[PDB]
Amino acid sequence: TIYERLLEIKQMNERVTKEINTRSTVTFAKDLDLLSSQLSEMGLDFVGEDAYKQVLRLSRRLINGDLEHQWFEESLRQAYNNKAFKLYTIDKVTQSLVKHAHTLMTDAKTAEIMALFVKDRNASTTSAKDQIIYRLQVRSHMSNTENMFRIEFDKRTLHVSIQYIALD
Amino acid sequence: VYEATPFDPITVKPSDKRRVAYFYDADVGNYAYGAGHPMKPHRIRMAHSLIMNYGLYKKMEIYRAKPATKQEMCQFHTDEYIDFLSRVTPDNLEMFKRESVKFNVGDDCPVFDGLYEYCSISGGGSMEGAARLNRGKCDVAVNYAGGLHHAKKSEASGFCYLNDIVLGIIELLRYHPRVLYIDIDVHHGDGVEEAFYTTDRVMTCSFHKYGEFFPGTGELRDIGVGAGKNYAVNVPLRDGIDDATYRSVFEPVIKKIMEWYQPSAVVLQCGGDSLSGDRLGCFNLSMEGHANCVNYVKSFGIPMMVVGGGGYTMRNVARTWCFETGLLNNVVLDKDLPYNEYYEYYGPDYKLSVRPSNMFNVNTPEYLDKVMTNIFANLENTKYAAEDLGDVEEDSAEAKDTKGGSQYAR
Amino acid sequence: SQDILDLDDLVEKVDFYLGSNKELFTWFKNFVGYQEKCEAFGPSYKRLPKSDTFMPCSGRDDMCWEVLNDEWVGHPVWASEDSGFIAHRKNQYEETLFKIEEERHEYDFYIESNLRTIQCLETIVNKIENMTENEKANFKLPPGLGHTSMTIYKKVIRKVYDKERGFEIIDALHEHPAVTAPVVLKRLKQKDEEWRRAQREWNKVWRELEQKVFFKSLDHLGLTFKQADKKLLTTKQLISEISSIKVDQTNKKIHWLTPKPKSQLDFDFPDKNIFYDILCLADTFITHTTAYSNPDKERLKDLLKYFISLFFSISFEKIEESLYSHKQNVPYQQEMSLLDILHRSRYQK
Amino acid sequence: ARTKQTARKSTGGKAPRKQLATKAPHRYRPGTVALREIRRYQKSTELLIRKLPFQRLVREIAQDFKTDLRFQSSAVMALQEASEAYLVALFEDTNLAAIHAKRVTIMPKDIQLARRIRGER
Amino acid sequence: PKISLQIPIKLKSVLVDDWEYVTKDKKICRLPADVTVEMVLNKYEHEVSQELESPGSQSQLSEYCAGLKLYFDKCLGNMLLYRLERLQYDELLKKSSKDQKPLVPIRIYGAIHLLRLISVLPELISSTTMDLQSCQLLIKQTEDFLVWLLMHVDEYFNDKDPNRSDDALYVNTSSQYEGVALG
Amino acid sequence: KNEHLEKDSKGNIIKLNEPSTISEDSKVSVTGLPLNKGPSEKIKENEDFCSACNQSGSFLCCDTCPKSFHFLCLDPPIDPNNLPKGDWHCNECKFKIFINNSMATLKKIESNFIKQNNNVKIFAKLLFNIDSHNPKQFQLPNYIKETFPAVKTGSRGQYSDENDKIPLTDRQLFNTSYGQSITKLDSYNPDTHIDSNSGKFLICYKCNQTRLGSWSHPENSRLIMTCDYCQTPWHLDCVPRASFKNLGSKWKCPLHSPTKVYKKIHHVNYKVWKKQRLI
Amino acid sequence: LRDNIQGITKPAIRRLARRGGVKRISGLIYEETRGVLKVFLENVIRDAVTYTEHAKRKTVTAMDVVYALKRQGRTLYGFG
Ligand SMILES: [Ca+2]
Ligand SMILES: [Zn+2]
Repeated sequence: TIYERLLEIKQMNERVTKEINTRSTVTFAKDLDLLSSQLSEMGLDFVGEDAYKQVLRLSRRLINGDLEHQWFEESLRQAYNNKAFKLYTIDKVTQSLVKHAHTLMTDAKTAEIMALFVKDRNASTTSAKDQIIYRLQVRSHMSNTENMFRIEFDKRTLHVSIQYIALD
Repeated sequence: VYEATPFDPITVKPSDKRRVAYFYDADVGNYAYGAGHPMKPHRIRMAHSLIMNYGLYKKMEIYRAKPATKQEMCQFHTDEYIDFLSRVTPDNLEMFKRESVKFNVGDDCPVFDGLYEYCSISGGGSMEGAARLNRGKCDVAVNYAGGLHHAKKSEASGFCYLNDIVLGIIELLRYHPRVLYIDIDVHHGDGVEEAFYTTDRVMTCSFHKYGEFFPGTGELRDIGVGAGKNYAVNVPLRDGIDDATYRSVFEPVIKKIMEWYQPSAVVLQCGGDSLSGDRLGCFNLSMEGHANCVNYVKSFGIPMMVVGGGGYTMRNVARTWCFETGLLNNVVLDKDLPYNEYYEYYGPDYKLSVRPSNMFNVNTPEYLDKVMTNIFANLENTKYAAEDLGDVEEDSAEAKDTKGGSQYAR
Repeated sequence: SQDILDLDDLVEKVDFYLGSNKELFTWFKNFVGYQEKCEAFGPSYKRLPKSDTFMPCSGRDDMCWEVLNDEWVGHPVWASEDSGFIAHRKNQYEETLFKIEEERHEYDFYIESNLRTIQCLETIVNKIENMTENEKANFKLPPGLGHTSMTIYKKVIRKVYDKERGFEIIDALHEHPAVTAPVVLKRLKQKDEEWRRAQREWNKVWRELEQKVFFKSLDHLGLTFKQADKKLLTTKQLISEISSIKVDQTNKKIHWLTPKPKSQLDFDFPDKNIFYDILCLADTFITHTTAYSNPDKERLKDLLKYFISLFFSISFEKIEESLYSHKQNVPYQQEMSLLDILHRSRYQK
Repeated sequence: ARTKQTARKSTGGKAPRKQLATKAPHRYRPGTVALREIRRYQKSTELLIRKLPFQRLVREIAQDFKTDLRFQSSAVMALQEASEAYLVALFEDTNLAAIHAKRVTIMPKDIQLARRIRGER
Repeated sequence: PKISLQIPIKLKSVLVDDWEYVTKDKKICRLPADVTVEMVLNKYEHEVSQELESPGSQSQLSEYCAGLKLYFDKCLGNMLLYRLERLQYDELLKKSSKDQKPLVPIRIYGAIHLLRLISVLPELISSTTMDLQSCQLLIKQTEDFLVWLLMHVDEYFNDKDPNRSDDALYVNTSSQYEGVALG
Repeated sequence: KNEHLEKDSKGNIIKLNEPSTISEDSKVSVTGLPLNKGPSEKIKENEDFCSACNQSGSFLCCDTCPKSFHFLCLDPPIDPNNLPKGDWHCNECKFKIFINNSMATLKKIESNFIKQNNNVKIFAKLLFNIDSHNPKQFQLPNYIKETFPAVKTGSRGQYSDENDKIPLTDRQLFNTSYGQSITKLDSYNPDTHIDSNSGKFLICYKCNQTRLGSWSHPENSRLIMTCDYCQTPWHLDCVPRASFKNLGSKWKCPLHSPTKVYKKIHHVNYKVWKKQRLI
Repeated sequence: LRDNIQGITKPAIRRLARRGGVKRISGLIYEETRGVLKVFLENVIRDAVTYTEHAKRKTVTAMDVVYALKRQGRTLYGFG
């Protein structure tokens, strides 16, 4: 979820970075005092840096608590044309990810599952029956009610495919 | 037959060099509907104020159409209705109670002071725009003051009292055997569709938001009756249509119509309501996605008339009407506003852009294919084949107007 | 079979039942004998009787009668089924740009409508001072003061001069302009100066308010995002979502006969450097967080690096430099297996 | 003749017109539960008036005395515990007035008398 | 007391449809109908006169036909018109005065409006003070009429779409006629 | 503590009136500056229901009794432009006045009427009585409407059937948070793709799928609605359908038998069949 | 906040008087009590605001309401 939200920003990063720099004040609005200067004083306008690397060091300030929420959001509204609205809860999604990761060390039943996974992932040569051996041992640790998932990884194509399993 | 395709920058076509004729009556800005009413005839004045500062008056020909007479207004509207319009004023509302219910006037479409005069400015503005095309004097007519497509024969609906477009089209119909009407206002153009539903001499292709949205007509199955069967074409779009998806629908359909039913003239009603941010309309069209509609229809090369129609946010519609006036004159305008009297409106970057919103686009390609399939199924049947007339008097307004609009203030 | 329903209408209705089973529907179409290749009235429009179409139009030429439509009519109160319509909802901030828009127009309407009278009277007034005093006696102004619009100059004078009192001004303006027009012009300019001095003061209020709430008005999804996420990103919907894809592949199996495949859900990871970006984000939160106890936080940091370095084949050392550089922006490493991290007892060693 | 009027001038009602004017067994005998409701309340001290409807009642009153007030969440309580008591006293006095008038059900006559006699009118 | 009138179901289903067209579909009947209240009773009085032999009943029949006509003239203005049809009734009165001939409802209105009078006959009977033997006299006589109307229901009440036939008993209402009548 | 216009037309005009310019314009006073600029600055007797219709409108009121009538309802209808001069009475009050003060016992007045017209005698009392009641709007007697269970009288006296959807509460239309609009589910509600009572997914009939899309990608989601009679879920794509139709009337799903059939005879041009109403 | 006095419900008054000691409460009370409670607050607040408006504060704190209540004779205890 974080990766999908972050990546779509970096894909725009080349187009947006050029756009932010090249925008110019209208001469008839600069002689008079009309253009908003609130963000420039606060520094939350991506004039001096590439957009994506700047979005991170703004998020790092959000978790740190230095930056107010309504000022973090408004800076991405003017910088990305409202396109990047998904990065409004990067502080909370990061929190929930850590909380779930904490469950992995605790919940000694779950930790024993990744006890088996690490051994399997380290195994270069796995027979077809070895996977079934790996699957059945993992099934022993879950209750007969819980529905285990299969997350599958392809190293050459960095492709991750999740299968939903509710077998015997 | 709906092929999703990314939007492309608006490119001007050097093949067509049309000589435009712009219809601006200076008074049309000074009429106001009510205390909180959405229709604001001010938007014509700002949209004209912006135009003069780009120097577009160097290419266009500025005209002031003679206001429509009481008789000429009646060639569509019944004599009882027009007679009610002339007398009705805010002080006279007590005297007229049966009429004000019979004629839906004064409650949502208010009886503001100058009701007759403003309607008289709209019609002579569109009617003569058709009259100049017929004589061959201009290949384009631009009448932003008019375009009121919601009015009916004896009823005022959707802020529109006098339905000028019908008056405009009837003027074209006296020379051109077939006329095409294209609607891009978010509401259904029931005023023009219901007027020409029977005849085959006019095809009323209208894009609108269906789903109990005013006026709740224009369903896909409405294709006219009698002779004018298949000669009506409604495209019911859903909420949140945007720049790239609108082009993938507008262009294929229009290209089909001008092939199968070859029009001799086009009346394109450039509605402002479709733009993003308007108070009554719900689409996500930006300027480039909206002005592209005009540029496509122009590229075909047949005489057309551009009418203003409805626009409810003065800031957005005044910008897009100025950009569309640029495209017709074969000039793509710079994204920098020039100093004009109504300068404080176009905040906050003070550039000529209508920024698309974030709202979720719901039209789905599976749905749009089914709508565009049924239309193409129908369109294969539409194979081709003190009175003043041809009001022509125009008045040559620019000598009077050049000092307006063009500002060297500092 | 009761001869109430035509054959073509029967096949069209059966299509909604047996549409998917092409091998079956084709057989049914073959059986009944259906052969492929007005009453299409439409739901919106209803016919009027012949008598009501006679209400007269004065200026309709013979041509207009053939072209225009008089019999068929459609109205909102019929298409709405009398139950009314739904207007599109608007933001809390997008309704502020609408309040501002009206305040803009109200000041702009009165000022500009006032100017158009000023020029109308200004050309008049200079004419009087040209004329002889005797001449001044008789220079009445036809209605509209010779201007194009008969109505504008009334709605402006009536506003300034007290409503009703204002009516005998206009009659005085027509009947005796030589002594009325100079006075009315004077005040109208004076009322112009007051109105403009207000707008400028009101310009600052409107400009800054539009600056605080403009970019929110465009942002329809951003405002409701913070509440929606915690609603739709939960242990439940993430399992309902993936299960919904599994049932589709098996449902059709029931009907479309889709084979049962693997990998209901597919993800793709084209860019590596996002992983060092997410890790440094979660690195910041872990250190800052007060909930997790300090000795345990070292496992939370060391879980993410090892799990990522294990699942996604990224070398761990490459990750450590990425975190190290991010620490710079602001002593020995034995092999800590992820297996060691998962058990507290081995971790202390 | 005198004709009132019509307030609104359209047949649609503006529901279909945009910019609308109008569219943008076992039972206890009577009384036995009453007494059970008393001893269940006169024994308890919990606040009776609902709080969030009171908060919005105090704010509404403060406006026409001064604008943009901000009440400490304590000073909305201190009003409630006062205005609850004021009423409970008033109701005891009215109950006395009704027992006097020889009926059981208090009525606005009783309210107005129990206020007039107090002199707090 | 309470008087009961047995309306055959088919006629009881027509009225409901008439209640639907005039209040929901908002369409009114073409007022100068082809089978008006006058010839409907003219035929019924003429078909049944030959059928019955006893001269005593012929007097009973003829007055019930003569009476029902006179009552219908007085009744139509008061309580046989839905609100939407009041204006159409008014234009007939307004046309009558210009034509200088007084309107006679039995000549104009159709058979369905006669059925409306029959439907509220028990309510009208109960309001007044009548002899009981005359109450069963009307109701029995009316129940004999409704039976006859059932045998001829096909060619008085035909279901034709107004959009299509244009000979249908009901015709739609313009957005201006509906506005004044309801507003 | 108190103790503590007209102008000689030859001459100049007297100034009309000092303009009392307190307009209370949408901005506070047209001539007045903005006030305190706190926000917006970054730094600092007769009834009201017609006796006949029982609804609202322009009324013409009886003088004697508190009964009001529409202009159309009273018999004969009275033009709003032209009215009878002076006082007006309802036909009921005119009756009582008529009877009273003349040949007062009604009996004798009525006894003359019955004797007057002996032919119509069977209808004599009913004719006499009709002269006393006020004009009324026709309503079907209850023993007819009770025959058909489906039919029921609406709020306005309308014919309302089983087809008419029960009205939405006025709160539900206008009182919703911005993110979720009840009237239109055009904001990615994923709980539409679930059966509330059973908990299984709603499956469209045309494509036999539910298209609940990820929260990551909501454009993969396709809108689904359920019939109002069938309760068979359909995509808004499969039945081509623009929107949800939750206001006007119950949405009859395709797949439900016809209740009205127009058959062309192919030789009147057409024959009509309507299903018998439910008794 | 157009009508909030209608927010003090019917069961609200009924609950209060039940504590008071009544048995049967006649229907016209439920409206009439609101008339009393309203004119009570308009006196207690209008005093509490004045103490506040004097100290230049912009918040009617409990130490004010206790004072405003004291002059009423209805001394309050527990707050200051
Ligand atoms: Ca047509
Ligand atoms: Zn529109």
